Amino acid sequence: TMEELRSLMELRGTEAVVKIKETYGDTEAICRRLKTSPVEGLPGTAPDLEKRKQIFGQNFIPPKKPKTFLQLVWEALQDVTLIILEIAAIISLGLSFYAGWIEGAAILLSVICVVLVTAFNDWSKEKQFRGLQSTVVRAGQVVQIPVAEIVVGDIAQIKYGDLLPADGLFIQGNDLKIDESSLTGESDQVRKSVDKDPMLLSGTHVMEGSGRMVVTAVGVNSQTGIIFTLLSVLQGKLTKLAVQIGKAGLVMSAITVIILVLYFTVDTFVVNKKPWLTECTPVYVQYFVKFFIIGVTVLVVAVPEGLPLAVTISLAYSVKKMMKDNNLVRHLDACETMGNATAICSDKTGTLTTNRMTVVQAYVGDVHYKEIPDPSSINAKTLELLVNAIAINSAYTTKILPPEKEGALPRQVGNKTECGLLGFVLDLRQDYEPVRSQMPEEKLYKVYTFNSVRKSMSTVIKMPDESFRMYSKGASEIVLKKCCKILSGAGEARVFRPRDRDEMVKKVIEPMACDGLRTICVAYRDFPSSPEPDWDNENDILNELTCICVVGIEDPVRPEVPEAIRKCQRAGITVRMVTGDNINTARAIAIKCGIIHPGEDFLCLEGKEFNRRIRNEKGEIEQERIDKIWPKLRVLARSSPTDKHTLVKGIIDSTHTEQRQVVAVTGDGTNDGPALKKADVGFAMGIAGTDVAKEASDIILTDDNFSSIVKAVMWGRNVYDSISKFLQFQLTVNVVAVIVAFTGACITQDSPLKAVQMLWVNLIMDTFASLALATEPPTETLLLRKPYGRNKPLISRTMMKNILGHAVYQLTLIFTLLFVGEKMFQIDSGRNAPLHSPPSEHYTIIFNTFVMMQLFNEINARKIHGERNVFDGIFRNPIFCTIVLGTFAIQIVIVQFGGKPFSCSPLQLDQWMWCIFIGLGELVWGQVIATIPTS
Amino acid sequence: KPRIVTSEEVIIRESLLPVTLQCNLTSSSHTLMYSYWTRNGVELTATRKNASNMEYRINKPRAEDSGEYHCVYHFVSAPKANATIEVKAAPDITGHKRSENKNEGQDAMMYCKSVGYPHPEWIWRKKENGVFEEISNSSGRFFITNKENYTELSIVNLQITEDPGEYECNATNSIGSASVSTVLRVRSHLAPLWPFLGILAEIIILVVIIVVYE
Ligand SMILES: Nc1ncnc2c1ncn2[C@@H]1O[C@H](COP(=O)(O)OP(=O)(O)NP(=O)(O)O)[C@@H](O)[C@H]1O
Ligand SMILES: *[C@@H]1O[C@H](CO)[C@@H](O)[C@H](O)[C@H]1NC(C)=O
Ligand SMILES: *[C@@H]1O[C@H](CO)[C@@H](O)[C@H](O)[C@H]1NC(C)=O
Ligand SMILES: *[C@@H]1O[C@H](CO)[C@@H](O)[C@H](O)[C@H]1NC(C)=O
Ligand SMILES: *[C@@H]1O[C@H](CO)[C@@H](O)[C@H](O)[C@H]1NC(C)=O
Ligand SMILES: *[C@@H]1O[C@H](CO)[C@@H](O)[C@H](O)[C@H]1NC(C)=O
Ligand SMILES: *[C@@H]1O[C@H](CO)[C@@H](O)[C@H](O)[C@H]1NC(C)=O
Ligand SMILES: [Ca+2]
Ligand SMILES: [Mg+2]
Repeated sequence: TMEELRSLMELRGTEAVVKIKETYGDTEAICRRLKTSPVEGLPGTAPDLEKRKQIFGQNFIPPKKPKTFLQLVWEALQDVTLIILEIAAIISLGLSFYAGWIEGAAILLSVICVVLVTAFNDWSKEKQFRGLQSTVVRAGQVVQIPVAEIVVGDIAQIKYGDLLPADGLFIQGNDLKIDESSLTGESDQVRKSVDKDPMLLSGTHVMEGSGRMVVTAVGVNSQTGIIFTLLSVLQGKLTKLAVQIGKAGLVMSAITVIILVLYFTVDTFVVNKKPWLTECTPVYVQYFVKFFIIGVTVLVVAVPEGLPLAVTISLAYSVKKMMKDNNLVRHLDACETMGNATAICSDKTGTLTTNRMTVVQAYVGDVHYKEIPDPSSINAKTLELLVNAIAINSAYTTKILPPEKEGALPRQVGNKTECGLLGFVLDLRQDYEPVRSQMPEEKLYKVYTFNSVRKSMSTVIKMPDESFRMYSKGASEIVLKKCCKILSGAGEARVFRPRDRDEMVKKVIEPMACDGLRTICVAYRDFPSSPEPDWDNENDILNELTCICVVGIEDPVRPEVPEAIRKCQRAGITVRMVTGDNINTARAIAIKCGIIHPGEDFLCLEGKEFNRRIRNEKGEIEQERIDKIWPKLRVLARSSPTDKHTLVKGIIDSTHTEQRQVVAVTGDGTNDGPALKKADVGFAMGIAGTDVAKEASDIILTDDNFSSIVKAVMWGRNVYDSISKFLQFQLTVNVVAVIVAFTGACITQDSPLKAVQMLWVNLIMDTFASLALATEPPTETLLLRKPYGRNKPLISRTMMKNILGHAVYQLTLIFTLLFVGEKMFQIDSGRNAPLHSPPSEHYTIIFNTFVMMQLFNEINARKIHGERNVFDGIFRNPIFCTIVLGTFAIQIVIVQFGGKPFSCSPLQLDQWMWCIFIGLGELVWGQVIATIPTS
Repeated sequence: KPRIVTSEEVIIRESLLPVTLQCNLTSSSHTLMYSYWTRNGVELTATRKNASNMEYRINKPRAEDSGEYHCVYHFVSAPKANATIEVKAAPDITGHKRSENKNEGQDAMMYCKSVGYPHPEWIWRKKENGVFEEISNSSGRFFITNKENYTELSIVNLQITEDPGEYECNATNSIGSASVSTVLRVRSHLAPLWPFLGILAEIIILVVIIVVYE
């Protein structure tokens, strides 16, 4: 049973050794019980899976999903803004019965719409997140198998950066170190080994080394599964704005009710003598009820219930539309933070370059070739040695495969520099198969592993009789100086001396580096082998080499990034490059990308200099020392994984520059965990990205292009802009509305707009402005403005100028109508109408003009930056056009066939045409107000 | 013939004093069955008793109460005796339309209903140069109908240049007179054309500003 094994491995201490030795011996003693052949593996047949997983039950089922549609509806119902609206609707509905009921339904409808929309989008987002994010190196067979299937017995091959998907006993490997903080809370690197601690845990990250594991059980019984089962500055500013608007609306409503009641009582009792006869009590309370309801409706108009809906709608729309732009977003708040991004710290390979290594230049036969040569040009006795020193030197698993799809390129699968070397050998019209096939591991015994510590890989071959043949590939500076002879001319082994190599470095190596070529060197040696050399002393066993040829590999810069970086620099964003290549190649590629221009003063210091110049007091890191480097730093070559982290920490935490900095970090690799989390937003790599760098990031780039990042920036800014324009429209409306009520209670003794009409206006403004003005598509004009500050206010200068100007026009038109409409239209005045009076067409005209002005100003409110052509891009958003036309048609039907319940009297044709004339005049006034300098 | 002695006629003024109307069946040789008050031919509610002498009291007399009252005496085997007590009061206009808006080439209708008794004589007037003149049938397009309350003035084939104005019913009676006014407006046929010419004048200058800006 898996339960016994789980309880066995739960010890998690030094006693496991004892237990394993005392009961289960070694791995193979009881591996037969698990039904698993280590060396042979498992073919992967369905009956075998069923037999070995007879009691598996199921895999790690996704979370229970407690959030249903009803649960989300209940959660969204208890919103602070909607509580006021629903409470007020309850008061209105209760107060009606004493068509008054038609008031409450309106409020209810608004609430219903909001909650439904919110719930729907939330549920939709969750489904998308489940659908988008759900071959595993733990294959079992020699061929790779998909991630989904996970079986008990599979032989995992573990590499650095693999996220362990299950639990299993260790088998074999080199210096495997794992971070178990996901389980222990301790961030120390546990070194795994058969003799001390051979267990491997799901959910833990491989930091170093490599190996194999025989999983104890597929069954998700690992400690991480057990514990997991057992388990916004803009938003704050918007909440503050909403509460201030609510307070102002409440004050205005209270004042309106007090003024109305004071007028009624003083006029009816004191100015004119009328006793409080009991028989007139109903009338005297009906008046009060009316006044109260008016006040209540004013409040529900002034309360901005469409702001949170607008925020959620814009965020959901942007997140959905980013996926079709090769950005997939995991954390929602990263969508808008990228709008303010002021720095990007990316890496050269993978992101800025296509990461395809090809050979374009060579230095062979003491001659420098700028193109791939003919096989006859190179003298004999050298090509054979070069093929031997390239094919057998390293990584027999770096096979070159034909594309065999739509005439694509022959993509490489292993170490890319060695892949470029094999490509160069193949392009010499030769083949490495006749060499690799005749040289298996048979005599391949002494191999030095490849790592950044040595930057070189070497092998010994026993084929030379009574001799050896050392091979070496190096970084042209670590290994090149170690050689002692040059295979120059017609195979002659000339003497290598410090004199001529110094001139050779400036002769060929420097131009190669300046062309953006990474320079590597190939060397060979022949040991006498009569006395067996002690090969443990790396200092001497790698010297006395003989250089064969020096070749410069390259990876072309992507065609899109030279313009993407230009757009980034135009939008106020500064981009730096962090790379492990030598400084010459890094600078050469950073000039082709456009990061650093040929004429300027930009630092290009190396990693060692960077560490030296930021540590003055012993080894302590001082922010003052960092603050003198990062402002003018563009290239960081020969870096370390900790160097990126310390640069990000120095940039983010600096208080030197006049503006706080928000940085974005592109990462890929094992040790890009802390550096990718200290940043404000992290970008993981789609295809080349390891699981450790994907579980710490905020956004994942599907196509790996740097030019995707720029799109993200644009899609961030749009979000902000969307909210802004909505705010604009909303504010204008309610300003006018409130003022009208407060001037209806003083000059006359009633508001010119009744309660149900005001609720229709509130429905339009809040719900439909949130739905229509928050789905505006983005334009390339967004990437032309410097990134916004941190304490920048929501209501910018142009927005408040638009609010004031359009409010002025609407107020003057409404007051002129209200006081002179009996004479302008010859329509009989509707002022001072007694209680329970039939509707007039003096007030229906005012209501109709108000609504038409609101619609034609909603068209205007799509431009925040003083743009004049309002209709630009209006047909790219069918929701806007649909909502505006539907509102127009509903207004027509309400005015015509919507009589006594809505307090509307039917209008003729010329009155309708005059209302439309005044609305279009609002458009023309918007044109007028745009020609005023806000400065 | 039974003899009934009735109270004198009463003129309802603005005074709040209740008014009592009395009938006395002073001479009758028949077995009386019952009696009741009637106003304008409508039997008043809860007025049927023995009531060889019958009383009716109005606690708040108004112009709406005034009318031709009767106290009908029904006998077992004799014809009913009704008599009459008239309650006079000045007339008051209770209903009219504030204004009448109509398209030219159409009909117009105005009315003035009133309450009182004796029923009034309805004459109409038209306000010209600040004083009310008499209506004139100088084209045969004016129709006046007179009833007890209802009066109705009808106009056919409205002319924009002449008809519009304010008219006034006049409701006269021996006690007094009352009057109200009605405004008649005739709308031109070319009304929906001026705003249309406005709308075009806003489009062809909203376009010009935009395309010049580009
Ligand atoms: N297969 C190889 N054998 C020997 N040396 C190699 C090999 N591949 C690369 N090198 C060299 O040794 C170092 C290996 O660095 P590598 O891991 O390729 O990253 P980098 O190119 O230095 N930086 P980056 O581009 O950001 O990944 C470099 O100096 C290479 O020039
Ligand atoms: C009232 O009663 C008297 C006494 O019986 C009788 O003579 C007279 O006819 C009655 N009148 C009615 C019933 O109307
Ligand atoms: C009229 O009838 C009433 C009620 O019975 C009586 O009091 C009064 O005396 C009568 N008057 C005459 C004149 O008969
Ligand atoms: C009573 O009869 C007379 C008969 O001349 C009639 O004029 C009168 O209207 C009648 N009263 C009622 C109330 O019908
Ligand atoms: C006006 O004259 C017409 C036509 O002779 C007639 O039908 C109508 O009744 C008259 N009206 C008045 C008020 O004289
Ligand atoms: C007018 O007189 C009629 C009878 O012809 C009557 O039914 C109606 O109630 C009276 N009053 C009004 C205001 O119409
Ligand atoms: C009705 O006649 C009376 C008495 O002169 C007057 O009060 C009223 O104004 C007259 N009506 C018209 C229409 O002139
Ligand atoms: Ca509202
Ligand atoms: Mg590296």
